[PDB]
Amino acid sequence: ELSGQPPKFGGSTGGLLSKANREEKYAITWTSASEQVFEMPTGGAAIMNEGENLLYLARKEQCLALGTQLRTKFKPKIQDYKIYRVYPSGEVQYLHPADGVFPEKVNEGREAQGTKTRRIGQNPEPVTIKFSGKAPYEV
Amino acid sequence: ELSGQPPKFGGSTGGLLSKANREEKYAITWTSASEQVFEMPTGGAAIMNEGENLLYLARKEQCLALGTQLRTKFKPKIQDYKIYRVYPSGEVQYLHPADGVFPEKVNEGREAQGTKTRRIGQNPEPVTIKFSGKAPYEV
Amino acid sequence: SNQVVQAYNGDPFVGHLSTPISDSAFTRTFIGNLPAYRKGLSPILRGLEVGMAHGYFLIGPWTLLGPLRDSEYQYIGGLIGALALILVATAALSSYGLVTFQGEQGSGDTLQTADGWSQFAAGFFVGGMGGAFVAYFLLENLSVVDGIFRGLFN
Amino acid sequence: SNQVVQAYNGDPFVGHLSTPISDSAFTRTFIGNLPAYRKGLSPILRGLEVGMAHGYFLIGPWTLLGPLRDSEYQYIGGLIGALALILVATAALSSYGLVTFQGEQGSGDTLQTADGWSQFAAGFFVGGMGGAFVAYFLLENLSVVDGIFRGLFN
Amino acid sequence: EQWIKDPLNIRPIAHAIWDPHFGEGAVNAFTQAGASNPVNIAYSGVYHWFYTIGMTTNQELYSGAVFLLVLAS
Amino acid sequence: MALSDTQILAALVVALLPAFLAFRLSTELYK
Amino acid sequence: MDGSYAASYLPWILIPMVGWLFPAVTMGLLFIHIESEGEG
Amino acid sequence: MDGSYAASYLPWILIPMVGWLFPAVTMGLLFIHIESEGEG
Amino acid sequence: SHSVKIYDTCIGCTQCVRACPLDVLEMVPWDGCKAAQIASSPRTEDCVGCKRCETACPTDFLSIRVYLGAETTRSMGLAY
Ligand code: CLA
Ligand code: CLA
Ligand code: CLA
Ligand code: CLA
Ligand code: CLA
Ligand code: CLA
Ligand code: CLA
Ligand code: CLA
Ligand code: CLA
Ligand SMILES: CC1=C(/C=C/C(C)=C/C=C/C(C)=C/C=C/C=C(C)/C=C/C=C(C)/C=C/C2=C(C)CCCC2(C)C)C(C)(C)CCC1
Ligand code: SF4
Ligand SMILES: [Ca+2]
Ligand SMILES: [Ca+2]
Repeated sequence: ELSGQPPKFGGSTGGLLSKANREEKYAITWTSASEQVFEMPTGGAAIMNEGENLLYLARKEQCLALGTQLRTKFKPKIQDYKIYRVYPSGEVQYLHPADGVFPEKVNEGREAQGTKTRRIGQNPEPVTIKFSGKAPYEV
Repeated sequence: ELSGQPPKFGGSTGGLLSKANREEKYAITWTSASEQVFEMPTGGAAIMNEGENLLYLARKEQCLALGTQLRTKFKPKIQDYKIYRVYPSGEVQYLHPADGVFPEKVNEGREAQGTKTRRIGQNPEPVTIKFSGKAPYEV
Repeated sequence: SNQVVQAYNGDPFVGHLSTPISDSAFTRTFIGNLPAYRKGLSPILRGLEVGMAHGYFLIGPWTLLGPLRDSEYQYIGGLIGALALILVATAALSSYGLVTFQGEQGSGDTLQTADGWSQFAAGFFVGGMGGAFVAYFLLENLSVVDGIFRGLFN
Repeated sequence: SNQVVQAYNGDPFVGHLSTPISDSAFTRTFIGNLPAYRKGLSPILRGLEVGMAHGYFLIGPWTLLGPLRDSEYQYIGGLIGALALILVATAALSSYGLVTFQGEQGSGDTLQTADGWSQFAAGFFVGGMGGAFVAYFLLENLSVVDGIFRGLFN
Repeated sequence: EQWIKDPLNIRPIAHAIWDPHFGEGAVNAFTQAGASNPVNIAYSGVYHWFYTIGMTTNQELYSGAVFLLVLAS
Repeated sequence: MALSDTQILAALVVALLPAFLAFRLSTELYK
Repeated sequence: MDGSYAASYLPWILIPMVGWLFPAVTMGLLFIHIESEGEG
Repeated sequence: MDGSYAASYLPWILIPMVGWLFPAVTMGLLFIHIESEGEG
Repeated sequence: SHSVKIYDTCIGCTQCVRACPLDVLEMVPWDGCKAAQIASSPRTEDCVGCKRCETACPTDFLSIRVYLGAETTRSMGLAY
């Protein structure tokens, strides 16, 4: 299961809506050396506990903005946060960083997806692929 | 289970109400040497069978008044009646006489409950036990 | 034998008697086919039939004996009294249902649940004010009903 | 402590706040005992109570401000406007219920099923036109209601 | 104020009656002490107490009633 | 002179305030 | 019944409100409360 | 229709009772009875 | 339920137990009196509060005392 103490927060109107219990929510866990104040991505300030911290947010982008704040706005840089997607059935899917290494650094075992062996200007004409249901960049 | 023939009775309005099938009823069983007429505690006369007799009543006091009549108003004194409490779940709890001996006679193995090691006049003052929730006789 | 007074449902120790008033065949087939006891009825239909009968008859006492009986608005006053009494009765029925079926719901009578008693109270409301207005509409155009029954228009 | 503003149901990350407007004891005991939320209610009773209140108050705006307000048929025009608005509202309620509960039916609220919402819409219809007609019948014989409240007939 | 003008032959008035049970006879009988509506005649000494303390107008009584409302608040 | 209709309605609007305060006090005394 | 005093429609509306609506509402709420099998 | 005889309101009430209420009630009870799948 | 207490002036005459119509009291062995028995009340949940046992008690300022307390269906003697 997901472990960590929730950061102490007074509550806000910017948090979870019915999409969290209906479709999906997201979780971010991080270890903290001390007790200091961070900015909620839903507006306001929260206090993160010493040790493990588990925060529930509405979008993946909110978790990643929090992770960017953790890496960039703290003098001991918190570089070990994990972002998960949580489904209402209870299944937790690990998202970020997917291979244990931040994606700006290369890692072996990463497969090239979305890569094109042609240049941007050598995509074929749309008139060559009419009534096929596929765009010039998908062929 | 509870065994015995029901005493033959024409029926009366004084018998069981919805408390019998809702909360509890009571049963009295007794062995009879002959067929003779007794007085119902709910008004009227019934005839008790030869052998085992099982009667259902509303209150424990009605069963015990019947048992007092059985011990005192018959020339062969019926001294072997058992009074039970019957729950609508079906569980039958034996009540009287609890240890097999009538309570006016002493029996070993009976524990003294409700007994006070002080006299009636040496109960403490109520003012000594204010805001405690307990009466002078409960301490 | 010839004795018409027996034990109620064969148990002489239940406090009731099988009498020609309480347990005759007419009594069972009449009471058990009243809307409150009729088998297979949805509780809204039970309440509807009960309300129609009750609201229809409750028009009468204030219509003939109320304080407006000697005015030109006699049927009006009878109707307003019947409607207000049906409103109080419906409020009492719904409050009884809210109080009585707080806890667990039985698997027996659908009427004796919170859901069923609320359905019954809704039916009782609709029937009560319907019966009150249909009896008022008969009484306010009583001249037309009289002419219909005497063939005066035809 | 003394802070009356708390997290909503003890979760500070759900986007709501426990406020004296949102989560006071009066708020819970009032909103949760409104017919739409009252525990144990059949959905037809919920719809009936909601419709009675709504149809009763919807008489007023066209009665006092509509285009027939300066004619001899002012209460008539108010009633026809209220009845037509209740008809449109019932059609909207039933179409919402048909759209929303197409698929699987939940095991929670009986109201939030196709069956329950159809029951609620039926109750809303019956209550809306009942409340509209009872407010019209009070307004059209307002002289009688005034004489009743002043004891003029008695 | 009518009792202020003649506090020896005018009956003080406690409050007005609004009872829909009244008939015409009781309406005429309780239309007393110069009123145009059915009223009760006060017997608590209330008019004499507010005359002895210098109050002479209904507006002062209304202002004091609003004052006791906010004091109770 | 007699009071006005607006005076009476303003007094009732004022009386709404001790009504709410009495509700608050009775609710607080209940617990 | 009538009144020469200001806002004479107010007894007309408030005598049934204090005589019927307020006590029926109060006894209904109190009857629901005193039979509540909530916790004890 | 009218009558000079005593209690002329009685045909007024009883002709619809014997023509409508009694036969509708009788055929309703008989229709419920003759389709009763009780025992046989 | 009502409370039935037995104090140490009990002389074991068993009259309170015989007088009790709801089988509240028994007699247990004892040593404080010549009869060597003291009354006991194990079944006070069946006590109705009739105080027949108090009426039967011969010790001056009775050795058995019934105190009416919490009221139940059994204690109010209800057949319904
Ligand atoms: C305080 C006691 C009291 C008083 C004063 C009244 C007073 C009244 N009752 Mg009433 N009633 C009472 C107690 C009382 N009731 C009780 C305890 C019951 C039993 C629950 C009833 C049941 C009852 C019924 C069932 C009816 C009355 C009716 C009446 C009115 C008849 C007088 C009149 O104008 O004739 C006017 C008479 C008529 C308009 C009758 C016309 C014929 C009707 C429609 C029946 C025809 C039968 C026919 C088959 C229907 C066809 C439909 C379908 C089945 C085919 C009058 C206002 C009648 C009424 O209110 O009519 C609106 C009526 O039908 N009473
Ligand atoms: C502002 C909220 C509100 C409004 C407009 C209504 C309106 C209505 N309710 Mg209602 N009710 C409410 C809140 C409300 N209720 C709450 C919170 C409860 C839970 C206790 C109830 C419980 C309740 C019951 C049990 C019943 C109604 C019924 C009714 C209708 C009859 C008219 C009436 O009661 O007088 C107009 C009402 C008001 C001006 C204010 C009412 C607000 C208080 C809280 C209601 C108190 C409950 C009380 C027992 C019901 C009143 C009975 C009535 C004779 C006075 C009417 C549409 C009856 C009905 O026909 O429903 C289908 C009925 O059987 N209500
Ligand atoms: C555009 C805004 C607007 C307008 C113009 C109106 C206009 C009107 N409203 Mg209305 N109203 C509005 C918005 C509006 N409303 C809103 C937003 C609400 C809240 C949801 C209400 C709620 C409301 C209620 C609850 C009532 C009105 C009433 C009225 C009418 C009063 C004028 C009149 O002739 O007195 C005539 C006055 C009466 C006939 C009142 C007589 C006394 C009644 C019956 C209450 C008595 C209480 C008593 C306890 C009931 C006994 C039954 C039982 C509980 C024992 C008038 C047509 C009244 C009405 O339509 O009466 C039919 C009425 O009772 N309004
Ligand atoms: C010939 C068929 C027929 C007839 C006579 C009716 C008649 C009626 N419908 Mg209806 N309906 C129909 C088919 C029909 N419907 C179909 C096929 C649907 C499925 C889409 C619906 C869905 C529907 C809803 C969701 C509701 C009604 C309602 C009503 C009643 C209000 C009056 C009305 O709608 O205007 C008279 C109607 C006609 C002259 C023709 C209607 C035929 C079309 C197909 C209906 C279109 C659906 C539309 C959303 C509902 C109309 C709303 C209205 C304001 C115009 C009325 C008895 C309302 C009601 O009170 O029900 C209890 C309501 O809530 N209807
Ligand atoms: C059928 C008998 C009857 C009835 C019902 C009434 C009814 C009424 N009369 Mg009345 N009257 C009658 C016969 C009757 N009269 C007769 C025969 C006479 C002689 C001619 C009079 C002479 C008379 C006068 C002179 C006056 C009235 C007034 C009144 C009204 C008082 C209403 C009020 O202030 O609030 C409702 C009632 C009370 C607040 C009284 C409270 C008493 C109860 C027992 C308190 C209960 C509290 C308790 C804790 C319960 C819980 C609370 C509850 C909400 C749950 C009311 C409409 C007065 C009026 O017009 O009002 C302005 C007035 O001044 N009447
Ligand atoms: C506690 C003092 C008190 C008493 C005994 C009365 C008594 C009366 N008032 Mg009244 N009133 C009072 C205070 C009081 N008033 C105040 C302070 C105001 C606001 C300025 C009003 C405004 C008022 C109006 C507008 C009307 C009455 C009317 C009436 C009569 C009928 C009842 C009614 O409809 O009340 C209605 C009362 C209100 C809507 C206002 C609420 C009253 C106060 C604020 C609540 C007091 C609660 C109490 C102290 C709590 C303890 C009660 C106790 C049982 C535990 C009756 C003689 C009616 C009348 O004149 O009939 C002829 C009427 O139309 N009163
Ligand atoms: C103190 C308050 C009070 C008041 C103001 C009244 C007032 C009245 N009583 Mg009454 N009464 C009372 C207490 C009271 N009573 C008590 C305490 C008792 C004895 C214990 C009685 C016993 C009594 C009897 C025995 C009778 C009356 C009757 C009457 C009415 C005579 C006129 C009439 O026909 O009304 C007709 C009007 C109504 C009955 C109520 C009208 C209410 C509205 C207009 C209808 C509903 C409107 C709507 C659906 C709800 C609005 C919702 C929202 C806006 C609130 C009159 C309105 C007579 C009666 O009821 O005649 C029918 C009658 O026979 N009284
Ligand atoms: C069997 C003989 C018989 C016949 C053929 C009729 C025929 C008629 N009666 Mg009549 N009547 C009879 C006996 C009979 N009556 C008796 C014994 C009494 C009591 C003294 C009455 C009292 C009576 C009244 C008060 C009225 C009529 C009226 C009428 C006419 C319309 C029907 C109606 O409303 O009945 C209503 C009849 C009753 C309410 C009384 C019940 C009739 C008897 C007791 C039942 C007989 C049942 C039968 C023998 C069983 C076998 C039937 C067969 C099909 C198997 C009709 C001409 C009405 C009239 O005059 O219209 C102009 C009318 O108002 N009758
Ligand atoms: C022998 C009994 C009998 C009687 C008394 C009547 C009487 C009548 N028939 Mg008729 N008819 C009969 C047998 C009878 N028919 C048979 C055997 C046939 C052919 C097989 C016909 C075929 C026939 C046709 C084709 C027509 C009539 C019509 C009429 C009515 C003409 C006036 C009118 O408009 O009524 C209006 C009144 C009613 C239809 C019934 C009124 C009943 C009350 C007032 C309404 C309900 C009240 C309430 C909700 C229920 C009360 C409950 C409780 C008290 C019982 C008249 C009342 C005409 C008609 O129905 O016009 C509308 C018509 O077109 N008749
Ligand atoms: C101020 C206030 C409030 C509000 C309230 C309200 C808003 C009210 C309203 C009221 C209303 C809104 C009322 C209503 C009522 C209604 C009714 C009462 C109805 C009735 C109906 C009827 C009666 C019907 C019937 C019928 C039918 C069904 C059919 C046949 C015929 C008839 C039509 C009769 C609150 C509490 C929140 C808070 C505090 C303050
Ligand atoms: S009070 Fe009555 S029931 Fe209780 S112990 Fe004494 S005699 Fe028995
Ligand atoms: Ca116009
Ligand atoms: Ca009159």
